Amino acid sequence: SHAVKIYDTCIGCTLCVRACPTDVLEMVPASINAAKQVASSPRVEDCVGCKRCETACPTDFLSIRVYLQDNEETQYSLGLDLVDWS
Amino acid sequence: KYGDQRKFAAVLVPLTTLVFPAVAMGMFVLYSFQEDAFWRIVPGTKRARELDEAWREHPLFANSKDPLDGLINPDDYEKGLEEAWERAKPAGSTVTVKDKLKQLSKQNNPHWESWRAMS
Amino acid sequence: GRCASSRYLQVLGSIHDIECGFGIDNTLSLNLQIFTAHWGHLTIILIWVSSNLYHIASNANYSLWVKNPIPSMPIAHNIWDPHFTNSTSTPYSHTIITTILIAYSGIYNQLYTSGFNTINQIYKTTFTFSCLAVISILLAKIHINTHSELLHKLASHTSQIPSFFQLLYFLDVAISSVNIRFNFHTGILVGLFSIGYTGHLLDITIPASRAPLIHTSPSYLTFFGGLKSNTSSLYLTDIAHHHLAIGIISILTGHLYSSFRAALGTYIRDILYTSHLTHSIKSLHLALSLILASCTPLTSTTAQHIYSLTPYFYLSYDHIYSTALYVHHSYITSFLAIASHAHTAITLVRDWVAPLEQESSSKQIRIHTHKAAIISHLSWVSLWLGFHTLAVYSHNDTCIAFNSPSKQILIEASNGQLIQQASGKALYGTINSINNYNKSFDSFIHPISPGDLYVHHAIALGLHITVLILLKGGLEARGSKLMPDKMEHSFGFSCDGPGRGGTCDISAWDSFYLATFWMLNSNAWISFYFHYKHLTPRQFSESSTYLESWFRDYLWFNSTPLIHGYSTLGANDLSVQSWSFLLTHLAWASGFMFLISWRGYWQELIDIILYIHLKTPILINLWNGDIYTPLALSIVQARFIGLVHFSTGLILTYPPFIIGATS
Amino acid sequence: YTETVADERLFEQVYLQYTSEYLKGPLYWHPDKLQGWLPDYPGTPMIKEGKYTSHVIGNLKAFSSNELAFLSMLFFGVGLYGNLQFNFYDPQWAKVDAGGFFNVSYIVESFLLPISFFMHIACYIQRQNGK
Amino acid sequence: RVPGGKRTQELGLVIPMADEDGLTDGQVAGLFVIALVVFISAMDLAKTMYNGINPAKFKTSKGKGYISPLVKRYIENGF
Amino acid sequence: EFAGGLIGGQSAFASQEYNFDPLGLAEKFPEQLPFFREAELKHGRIAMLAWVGLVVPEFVRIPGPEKCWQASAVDAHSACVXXXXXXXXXXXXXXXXXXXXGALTQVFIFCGTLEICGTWAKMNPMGLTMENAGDYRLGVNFLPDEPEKVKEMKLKELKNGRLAMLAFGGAITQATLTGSGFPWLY
Ligand code: CLA
Ligand code: CLA
Ligand code: CLA
Ligand SMILES: CC(=O)O[C@H]1CC(C)(C)C(=C=C/C(C)=C/C=C/C(C)=C/C=C/C=C(C)/C=C/C=C(C)/C=C/[C@@]23O[C@]2(C)C[C@@H](O)CC3(C)C)[C@](C)(O)C1
Ligand SMILES: CC1=C(C#C/C(C)=C/C=C/C(C)=C/C=C/C=C(C)/C=C/C=C(C)/C=C/[C@@]23O[C@]2(C)C[C@@H](O)CC3(C)C)C(C)(C)C[C@H](O)C1
Ligand code: SF4
Ligand code: SF4
Repeated sequence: SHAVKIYDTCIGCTLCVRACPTDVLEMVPASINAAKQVASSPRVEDCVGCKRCETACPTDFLSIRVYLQDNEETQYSLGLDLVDWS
Repeated sequence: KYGDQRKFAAVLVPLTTLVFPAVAMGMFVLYSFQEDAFWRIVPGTKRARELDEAWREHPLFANSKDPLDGLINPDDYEKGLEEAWERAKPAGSTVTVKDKLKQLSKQNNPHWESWRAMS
Repeated sequence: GRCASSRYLQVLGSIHDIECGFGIDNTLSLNLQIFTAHWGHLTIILIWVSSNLYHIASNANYSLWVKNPIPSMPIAHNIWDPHFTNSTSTPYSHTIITTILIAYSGIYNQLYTSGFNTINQIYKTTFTFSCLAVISILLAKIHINTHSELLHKLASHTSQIPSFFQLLYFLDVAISSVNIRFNFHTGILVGLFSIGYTGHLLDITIPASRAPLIHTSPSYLTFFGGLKSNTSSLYLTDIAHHHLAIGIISILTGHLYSSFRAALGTYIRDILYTSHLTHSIKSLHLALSLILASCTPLTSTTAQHIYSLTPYFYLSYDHIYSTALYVHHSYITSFLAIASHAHTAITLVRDWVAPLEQESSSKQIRIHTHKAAIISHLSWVSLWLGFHTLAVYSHNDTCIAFNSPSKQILIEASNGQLIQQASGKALYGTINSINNYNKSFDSFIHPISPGDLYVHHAIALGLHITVLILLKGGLEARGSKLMPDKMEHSFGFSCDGPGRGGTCDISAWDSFYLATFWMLNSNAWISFYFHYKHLTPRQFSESSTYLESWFRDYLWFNSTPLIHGYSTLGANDLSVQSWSFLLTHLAWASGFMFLISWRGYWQELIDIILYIHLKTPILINLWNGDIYTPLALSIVQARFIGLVHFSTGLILTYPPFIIGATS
Repeated sequence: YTETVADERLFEQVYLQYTSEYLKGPLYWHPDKLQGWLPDYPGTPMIKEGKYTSHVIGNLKAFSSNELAFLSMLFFGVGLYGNLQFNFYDPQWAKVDAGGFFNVSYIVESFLLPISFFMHIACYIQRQNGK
Repeated sequence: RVPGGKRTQELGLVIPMADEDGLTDGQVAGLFVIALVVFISAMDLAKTMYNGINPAKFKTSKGKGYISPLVKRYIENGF
Repeated sequence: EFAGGLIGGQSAFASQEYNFDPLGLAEKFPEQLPFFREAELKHGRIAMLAWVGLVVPEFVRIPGPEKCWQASAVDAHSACVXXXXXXXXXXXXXXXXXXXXGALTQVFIFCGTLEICGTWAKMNPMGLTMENAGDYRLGVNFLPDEPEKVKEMKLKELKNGRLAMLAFGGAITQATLTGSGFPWLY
């Protein structure tokens, strides 16, 4: 599994949530921006690692950062279809 | 004759370039299916857990993984920090040093080293 | 859950990255593992030396080559391969006699110069070096046990005070101590090893090279010069005196640091703290980088001076030894040079602590403050050299294709000629003030022509670009404008995604991967320069200012004997050379697909193949793929495998050409 | 009261200012604070006040500035004399070439030139500290 | 031997071969004994490096450890 | 305190201290003062024995290797070592002499062994200080049990050693200049 971290610079775009193809991200209420909402990654075990969330993030440097961990890959982080690891 | 060393070659060359390599490949593919396979680079192996716990049992390396290890008298450090924060506390602020540090130590990263659950 | 097929590549990509080990918890374990690995590697080196000595002793003709070295050829080892013709006779054997290989290493001249005369001495030497390998392994075991015994002595260790935990940092003081290591290395391992080799020369090498003389009197220390006429090599007396001088100097220098007592010698930390350094000397990657950067000038000068001033008996009389040694050591030093930069980048990623934002105190800090200036000026000089070397070469090519050799731009190599003139005046003044003059220096100063100037500019271009790529990778390993968090990730990682413009080849490891191509190209240029000047100095001096000459009169022309090796007319003793030539071409081209074609295509291909396997009648009832799931190689693994194929092809394609052209 | 981001930043500043002073003291014990690491050796401070302390010159720390100046100039004269009388005037190469021996005095003296350079460096360092 | 390359043919360079054996079988066996010793010791070293240091030995192993008197001096001399 | 409080610096007119150190080396090198006193005592003892054995051979000469055991006290070193190969290097090609080899190198190796298991063993292993400078615990039972008696005996040893050093220098220089007998005069 990868590591998807959300930083304080988030401005509640919701673009990262919409771009995620495996429903890793979600919007949670907060009080650090005018949108009163920040992103969260409660399900990074389903994060394939496509980094579309990073493409969609418009902050100066990404408020959402995906750290690839190749020696950590699970069946969900690899998108295995022909083969089951469970 | 200049030959007569080929008596050694006719045994050694077939041996070390066919029998030994084949045995090595078979032993390697057998080793690949052990629970201990590549325990130093592959996460979540039993031997890695045992080695980490063995290190933690040593009296020198008990509090070795703690990034804050070193404070000889942590009570003195905490008291000094609390005193310094009291003189700089903004107006009627209700945050103390103790709970501030307690909540700054507790983060929410459930998916960190979750591979410590199989072996 | 379990792993996929990429586990093997992932594990083997960091199989020796002891910092990445999972059980390793402290610098004690890391340092002890590294020390034991050093012992094992020394054992491997000793076994390799004993191997060469044995094969020279058993499957070779040292006893006959020593008698008539100039026209004779040494034997590497016998050939025992059941694939050859069981009938007739191979081109590598004298009819019914066994099959042999000609040695191109140079050990024969080494042993002859060192004083070997008989096979029995070589056999005893092989036995002694195998003994030394045993000794090295036993020392590894000894040190593992001593450190484990210190660890066990921590069961009877307490300071009775909370400061007892300080002993955690001193457990590996045996390995991590620097002052003692520097003192004893520079003194013993350098100076006294040189002095012991002077003793060896005076006791054996000089006695076993001339008629019997006085009891090794101090007249054995001479100051003649170079190239003793009969053997076309340096005087053994000169070599002994050189080693004696170096030994004395390094023995005196070795008393510098505070090694065994606190009352003698200055500490390295205090030396650095009052200079333009004060780097983090506790980093193992930093030490490795700066000693690899030390073995690089040593190996490059070894390549240069084995050829320019041949130190071994009849080494210049071998047309293949001289080129093979130079090319080998040039490649070794290029690898070490790029290693130094790779480990500097790894040091910056892993083992460097930097101030907050502005404290310009560390040397790396000051370098990083203006890193953009460094990279911009390196790019400027690289662009200038490339533009003005390629353009002048193109001018010469075009004007010589147009039947106008006299329209070429030939800048006379005036600066190199001035340096050569000054050195020659100094050497001639040395020689003229001798009662035993008429000495020779072989190729210490060589004819320098406009072709030499252009090739030197090309070599400078290659070095500049290699340093540019490596230095940019090192300086931006911790963060660039494109990816301002690069020190949070590994030293090598795939990419940063297709967004933000696209981020292929963004890691510092990718900078190393790009720079290895330029290292190979610069080394190829240097080796081509040396080999072309070696084959025909006259034709190189005249027709080497236009690249078509390099293409035709060197590559196309000198490849005639190699391709003719095995054909539909018979075979030569170059058949292995031609077969390896073609095999290395195949290896070089095979790595193109690992570099050009990238993962996703192949991952889809592997999914299709896996579909087939899970669809084939018998396979599906034995193997569902859930155990060692076949997956396409990851991005970094793919780049590394393509780099390995490319490097192997480019490097190993050359020795067949060298052997075919010179022999 | 609610903890605004400015208040959190203020706590960051207070914590950092206090802890950076605390860790310098004798109560943090980090491996980077060992001898041979960043901090100076106990009794031998090298740089203070942005000036090379007297302990830099090692065993010469007790020497006076005048003594070091005299030694520096004397060693410069002797070493320069040795180098000039070995290289250009009175060459030894021809004499040693015919089986002779070097004028050992020249060889010993010529090594006093860099010694004189570092001696005058030490003289300046001593003068700065008032010794 | 069938030579290749221009220089070997145009200079007459030849590769002499000893008509004797080189090393007798006894000498090769003597070398192989020590090679086997190296091999056994190297397998043991590979095992020890693979398993690594065991810190928990002080709970089960006998003795009480030992720090050589020079190692203590090197500890307290600095770093 | 002068020179770390070492014996030897006190004047003889009493009520005064010669504390002779015009170069001030005691205050320049206080961490090597024990080594300085070790060197001073070693030089003094060697010079005492050297002066005694510079006078004695003028009367009695041990009958031995005639190559040595002959000549003036000056021509007794380079003669009793012979034309060694380079310096103190035994000729292994022709041991038993027959051309060139040493005759004192036995004294040299005995002195080396004694020195290493003497001064070197006193300083390197598990320790010399100001007070135990020349004290190798040799013949201390003969030393009287009184705080000032030991001090004055050590002072007498030191002053005899300094006198013997100066005396040996003068004696050997006069012998080289003139030859002659014990007076060492023109
Ligand atoms: C000379 C270099 C080289 C070689 C050998 C290959 C080989 C291959 N490519 Mg490839 N490729 C290359 C360069 C090369 N490529 C380059 C530069 C590119 C540009 C991007 C591509 C792009 C590319 C694509 C896009 C595709 C291929 C495909 C293929 C495969 C189809 C051919 C096949 O199965 O034959 C078999 C392979 C051989 C090498 C033939 C020789 C086999 C040897 C001689 C016999 C066995 C040796 C013997 C067992 C020795 C044992 C080993 C020893 C250790 C004991 C094959 C593995 C296609 C594929 O995989 O589809 C099936 C495919 O889709 N390639
Ligand atoms: C106004 C035009 C201009 C100017 C003044 C400079 C100035 C500079 N460039 Mg540069 N550059 C330019 C355009 C320009 N560049 C363009 C268009 C490119 C894209 C190819 C580059 C690519 C480039 C690289 C890759 C590098 C520089 C570098 C440098 C610096 C060293 C000098 C050098 O290498 O020149 C050589 C310049 C080139 C090789 C680029 C080609 C020159 C172009 C074609 C000139 C275009 C001028 C423009 C058409 C004028 C139109 C005027 C009209 C509209 C009125 C210097 C500050 C180097 C540096 O940073 O070192 C300090 C360096 O490594 N430049
Ligand atoms: C520094 C002391 C010293 C040194 C370097 C020498 C050196 C020499 N002596 Mg000499 N000698 C000495 C003291 C010394 N002597 C003393 C004190 C006496 C009076 C007994 C003599 C009486 C003497 C005679 C009669 C002759 C020499 C001769 C010689 C030469 C040949 C070596 C030999 O066999 O000596 C022999 C020396 C002795 C037998 C006396 C050894 C006494 C030693 C120094 C005392 C032991 C010191 C020991 C390490 C400390 C522990 C013991 C302690 C309790 C006393 C040589 C140049 C011979 C020669 O060729 O003369 C020209 C010769 O014929 N010596
Ligand atoms: C178990 C055991 O053993 O214990 C041991 C312990 C221990 C301590 C080792 C022992 C001892 C003591 C010993 C051995 C003491 C020996 C002392 C000697 C030989 C002193 C000689 C001094 C010579 C001088 C001053 C020369 C002075 C010469 C001078 C001033 C010459 C002056 C001239 O003007 C004169 C006279 C002539 C002129 O031409 C020039 C010169 C030469 C200068 C014991 C007793 O053994 C017991
Ligand atoms: C010659 C020879 C050899 C030799 C030799 C040897 C051993 C030579 C040795 C020479 C040696 C040992 C020479 C000592 C000199 C001591 C001096 C000058 C002391 C001056 C001391 C002075 C000037 C003191 C002055 C004072 O007292 C005054 C006036 C007032 C006092 O209040 C204070 C002071 C202290 C300041 C070989 C090489 C072995 C063999 C070769 O074949 C023959
Ligand atoms: S796209 Fe970036 S800024 Fe927008 S909500 Fe997601 S994480 Fe926050
Ligand atoms: S990397 Fe892809 S799967 Fe993972 S959180 Fe970002 S958008 Fe979702």
